[PDB]
Amino acid sequence: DFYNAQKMDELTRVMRKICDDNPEYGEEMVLRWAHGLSVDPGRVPFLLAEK
Amino acid sequence: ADLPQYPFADQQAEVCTYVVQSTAVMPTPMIFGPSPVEQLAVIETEDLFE
Repeated sequence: DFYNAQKMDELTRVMRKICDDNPEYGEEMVLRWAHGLSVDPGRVPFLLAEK
Repeated sequence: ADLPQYPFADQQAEVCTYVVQSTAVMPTPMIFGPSPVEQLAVIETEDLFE
């Protein structure tokens, strides 16, 4: 311990940075990310312009 | 204690209308400790760490 910790703590922050940096996939992309999988890309909307 | 405003219609009215704008930068020795993080439902639910 203190090695699993100091790794789970660091690894947890990486998970947190994916849900917010990649929205509209929260609690689902991180699960696939851990197992080494991906999501279907074409279903998601995306923004074109912002003025 | 009572200076009348002769040129103004109302002597007791507050003639002026002031708008203030102050910006201050103040180096301080306060700690300004860390910013916590939210909790992910996937962890502690699907047991990713087991």
